[PDB]
Amino acid sequence: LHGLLLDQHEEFFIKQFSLRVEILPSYIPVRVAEKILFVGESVQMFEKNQEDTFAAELHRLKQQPLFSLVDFEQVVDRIRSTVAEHLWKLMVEESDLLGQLKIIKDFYLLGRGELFQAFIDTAQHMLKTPPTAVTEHDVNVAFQQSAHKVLLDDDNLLPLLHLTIEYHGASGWAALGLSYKVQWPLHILFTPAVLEKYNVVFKYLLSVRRVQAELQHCWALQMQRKHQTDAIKWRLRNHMAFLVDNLQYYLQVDVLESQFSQLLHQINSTRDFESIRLAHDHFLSNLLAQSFILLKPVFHCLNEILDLCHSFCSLVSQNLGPLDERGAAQLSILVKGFSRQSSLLFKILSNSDLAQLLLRLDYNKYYTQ
Amino acid sequence: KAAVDYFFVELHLEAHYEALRHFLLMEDGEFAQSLSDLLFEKLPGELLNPLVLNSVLSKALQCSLHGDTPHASNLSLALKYLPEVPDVLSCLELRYKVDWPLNIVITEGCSKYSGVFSFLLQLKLMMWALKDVCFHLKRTAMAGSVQFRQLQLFKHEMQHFVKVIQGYIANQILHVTWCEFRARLALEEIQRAHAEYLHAVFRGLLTEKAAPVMNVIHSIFSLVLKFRSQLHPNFALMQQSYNTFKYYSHFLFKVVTKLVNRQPHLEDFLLRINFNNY
Amino acid sequence: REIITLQLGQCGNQIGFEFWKQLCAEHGISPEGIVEEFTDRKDVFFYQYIPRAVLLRVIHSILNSPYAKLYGNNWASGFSQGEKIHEDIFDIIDREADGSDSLEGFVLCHSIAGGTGSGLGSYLLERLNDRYPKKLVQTYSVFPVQPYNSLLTLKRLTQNADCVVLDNTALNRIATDRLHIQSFSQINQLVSTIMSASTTTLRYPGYMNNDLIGLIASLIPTPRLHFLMTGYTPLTTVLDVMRRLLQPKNVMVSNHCYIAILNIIQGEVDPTQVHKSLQRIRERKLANFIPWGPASIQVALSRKSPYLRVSGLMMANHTSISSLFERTCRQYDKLRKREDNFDEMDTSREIVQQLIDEYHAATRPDYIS
Amino acid sequence: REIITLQLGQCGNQIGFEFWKQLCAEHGISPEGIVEEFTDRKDVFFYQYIPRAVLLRVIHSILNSPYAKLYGNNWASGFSQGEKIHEDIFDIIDREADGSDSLEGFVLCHSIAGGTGSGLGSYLLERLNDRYPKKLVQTYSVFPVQPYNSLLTLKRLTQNADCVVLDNTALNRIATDRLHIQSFSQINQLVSTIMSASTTTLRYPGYMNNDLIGLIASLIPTPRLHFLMTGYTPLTTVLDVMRRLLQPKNVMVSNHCYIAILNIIQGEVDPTQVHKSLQRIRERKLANFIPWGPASIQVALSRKSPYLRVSGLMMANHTSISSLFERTCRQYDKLRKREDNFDEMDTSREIVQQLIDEYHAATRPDYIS
Repeated sequence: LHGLLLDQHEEFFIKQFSLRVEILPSYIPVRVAEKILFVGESVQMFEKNQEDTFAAELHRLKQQPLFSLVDFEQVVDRIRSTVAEHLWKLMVEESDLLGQLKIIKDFYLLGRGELFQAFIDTAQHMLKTPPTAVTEHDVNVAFQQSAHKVLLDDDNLLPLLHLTIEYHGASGWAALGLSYKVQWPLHILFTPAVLEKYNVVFKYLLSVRRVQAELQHCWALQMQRKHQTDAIKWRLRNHMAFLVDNLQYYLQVDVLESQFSQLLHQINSTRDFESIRLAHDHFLSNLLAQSFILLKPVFHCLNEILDLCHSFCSLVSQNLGPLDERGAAQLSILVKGFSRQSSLLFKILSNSDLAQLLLRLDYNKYYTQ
Repeated sequence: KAAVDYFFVELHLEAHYEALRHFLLMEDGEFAQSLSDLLFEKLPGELLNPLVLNSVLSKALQCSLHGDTPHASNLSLALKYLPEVPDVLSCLELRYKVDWPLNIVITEGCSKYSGVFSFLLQLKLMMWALKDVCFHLKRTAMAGSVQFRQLQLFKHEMQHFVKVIQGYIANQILHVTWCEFRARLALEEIQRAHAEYLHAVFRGLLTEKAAPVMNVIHSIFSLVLKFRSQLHPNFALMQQSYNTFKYYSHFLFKVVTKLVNRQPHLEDFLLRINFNNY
Repeated sequence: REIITLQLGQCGNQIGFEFWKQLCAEHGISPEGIVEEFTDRKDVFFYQYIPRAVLLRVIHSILNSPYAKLYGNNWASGFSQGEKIHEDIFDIIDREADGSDSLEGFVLCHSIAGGTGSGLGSYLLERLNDRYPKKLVQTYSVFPVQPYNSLLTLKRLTQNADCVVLDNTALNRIATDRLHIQSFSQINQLVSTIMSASTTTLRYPGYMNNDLIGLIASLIPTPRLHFLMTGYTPLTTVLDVMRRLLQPKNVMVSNHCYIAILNIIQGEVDPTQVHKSLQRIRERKLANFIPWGPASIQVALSRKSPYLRVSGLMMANHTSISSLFERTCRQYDKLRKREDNFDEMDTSREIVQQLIDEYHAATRPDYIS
Repeated sequence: REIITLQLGQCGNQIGFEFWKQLCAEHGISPEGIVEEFTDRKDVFFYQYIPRAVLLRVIHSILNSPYAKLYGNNWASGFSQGEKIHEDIFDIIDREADGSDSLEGFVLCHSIAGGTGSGLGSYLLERLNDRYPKKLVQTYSVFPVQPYNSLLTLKRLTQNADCVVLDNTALNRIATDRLHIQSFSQINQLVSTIMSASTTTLRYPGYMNNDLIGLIASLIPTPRLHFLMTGYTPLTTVLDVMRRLLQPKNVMVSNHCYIAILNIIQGEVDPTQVHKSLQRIRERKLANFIPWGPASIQVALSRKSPYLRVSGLMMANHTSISSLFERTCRQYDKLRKREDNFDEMDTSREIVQQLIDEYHAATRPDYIS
């Protein structure tokens, strides 16, 4: 109830605080020990009638001539549920979490994708080169030129977004990232741990966005190039590389807008705050699990498909004539690997892939593969 | 709460701030345009005794059309150096004065106004001397030839650079830095809030951090003064001067750009100096 | 990335105004082109508010409406006029292009049957490909001496317009059965609904589909197969709306199989059960597909205008659309044997023969080569 | 520094009257020239209140107005009458000149549409350069045998007046559109508004531009290119004002680029965003400037009359003003072939054709030399 621990010899089992197990009593279960560690830190960080009455309860236990654990919890859990109810009141109503989560979904998870296709359109040449000590500022301006380019005018939450360049510990895109200076109230909900797994999603989701925006520009040229019996192999490969990518870019609006719609529903349901720290935590773990980022085999096979399109799209853009000067000689290289990589993936999916493989197999084309 | 309230509703702390700005920071026109205009009419032993400079102020306040209040007094127009003898420097201070219950808040060091003042006055020396050559050439008008029209285009090309650097100052040190500290106030805080309002010296390019940006300004201001000396017997002597002006200005645009990577205040400068050019 | 819209002919200028009064109503835009108080990205169609329109007798009818501040009959006759006002209109078009930041496409509304459309619409498509070569030109053309104007125009739309047909016969039919009208002023109400929902995903910030390329590239695989069809069901779950799309009783049309499907949902349906709906559709096998190439069925979500319940629009690429061409070209041959060079109308019949051939050959297991 | 006005012809005496009404309304000055009870320096225009007016038929009705206590058709005939009263009228000017402390300029309100004042305007400017060579003169001329009287006064205005054009044609377009008049006293309501706000920085003290030479010296680059146009948007933040000013729908005028702009804001708007609006105008590239010298746009703030909402004035020097002259002089050549020496009309046509050459030469990247 006072957030401080009166101790100068490391006696009590608590020593940003932590918990102690090598000194914790025997008959006390760890479950209530965790409950104690939370009910206090929620006061020390936080800096009426809900204060004195509990003091009478604790004092009452001191009169009991026999330590009854079955009662020790009925006083702890009420204290726990009261501060949790009091904390949820602030973490949602006073300090609006919905507005803040709405910011994270837009920028971290590419929710506002329309801002990034312009930022990619501008800050492109300055990242294919290896990174140096100056590129960190060369992009923060381009990102700032972007938000104004989409008529988004808001001096709030604009300087809070600072792109980072992991330099000196190599293509520039591989080190790109976005950090977020969190405010004071949500400092407990968004630790450097949870705010890091978010970044990994932004790294991957941007890549698929980069290759897709790149790939379709080539289509904007093939159709444009309407005025060779072998040049037609391009679109017969482009569309193959398109459907696998575009629909892979689906299941994303239906894993984000579906997992998110649960995370927001678990919030407005439980008056308790302890659920939010777990509902949000499970929401994050699902994205790493559903989006196949943790599944190594698929993530190490589709990755080959990613950089594969970079080569093909460049091949069509690096010229304006038919594929004769060893381009066709380079063209048939990838199809022997791509189509091999294509059906290689097919055996992998044959829990969560059911939502994905269904879309690619709508016409049973891979069934003929 | 009763201590702070005692200051506003009884001793007019809100008035003193919005009054010293009228006089020191030269916000009130028809006063700087009348003080600087008088002093610049003269230019040694003259213009230094308390009979002219201690009296030019009492002649200036009459042409202010704003003031002549108990606040308007206590404008000691003193000096801090004895000049011996084309440059852009004329050292002269202008110190406000207060009494006991207000002296404890407005620090005797917050001396820094005198730091930002001598710059702002130096700026007026351009818009008057440059106005002179614009007015000195008017009486020359029959005399229409390539040597004439090509000459006047230099003034329009040099004036615009001063009329844009001034428009910057009239935006940072008088309006946006005044938006803060006016909607910020509404006893210890008054000391720090004031120490944060003036600390006007950061957006004013007077800080030693961005000092190289200020050093280049003198090269610009100096060449305009030389342009005033040659009020077409020596046209080519002036043609070389303008070409030096176009080089230094073209060098400023690069030194400010290189200093963007390392200050959001300077960001608005490049948008001012550069607009549809490089 | 903005889209400049052009409107030609009486039918084109009429549908556009009804498309404009519909669009500005979905937003908080007063008829005086001023925002009313009362997130919705409005930059794609409006310039900072003015719509990026170029309208080309009926103009008087538009300026008499309270929306005033919003801004012969032979094929040979229409074309001759075009070359005479060649320079006059392009300065109107060019100045709008330079005014836009990054112009992307060209929406055109015109009717092949309409004389002015059959004369002036055809001329622009050749000039538009000449001046600006890297800009897509998509048209909302609408099928109805009458066969002549139609086939001569189709000769241009198959090589110039890289991308939707609206048949008045089916529209007049739908008017009787489910609307019970019997005029032009009533059927246009439903026309505006199609064009509006066609560009829903662009006017609201989403995850993908943030450009006109984001919709068309998945539909058109080859420069020849570039004809689409629309379907508007509501005249409630996600599985409910799809079963009404595939019924030919609502598609405005009069072996055969599709190429790719794009589904647009404007409701607030739970996005979790959409993957359940697709599974039952593949089980029922309600639509036939192509076996040669990989294709999939797509679906997208958006938000209805709040200032104005589930709607639905589908984009279909069917080979049955070739029959409508045959009917027209059949009547063309009928008038050819009954009645300066008379040669241009001869080559036009030959080039459209390739188009109908490409679709009839597309429904074979050996469409390639 | 005091300013004095002169009003000639029927037009100048009319708009100057309403100019005196609106200005007298800004300050707490009763119609009877007496201050009522109810900061603003009222000494530049008023002299202890007495306005420094000089009025040269309608004058009878002017004294019949409640503001009484506030004080042929050819060009050569208008020039002759000015010579017959050379000394008689001039005494009023002199006695008002040195009786004033320090004269700064001479505001001239007159019309050039064939009136006796139009010639009367030509004469005064010749003598104003004769007697006082150190006194600026500004004139708010207004544009419509009418070609004759118009082109002649242009010969004097280009070498005497060191500095605002207003064409009735572009004014009436504003009248029918946003006031719906379908009169003379109706359009001048807006005209007086332009002049009133034109001297907002003079009657109210500010930091920059505290004198009539403070406004003109920046815009006019050479004594020849000395023509200005105006803009007045309120008929809401800073980005709303400047964007509505640059539109050709608001300009009071019937390649091409700007030389200098001046925007006067009269509201209490938040000055923190004035730099942001400057960024968005640059990036969208909504206006085009000269290529040779660095040309910018300047803005200054002031305060409205507290007795009487965000207003704004736009002052510009656009080389498109050359087109207006071409409309005039073209009519002259047509009237030159259709109808004591007729030699003055020659040099007049000669000198303006030098000016029309001077504008067209300013738009080239090599205007120097």
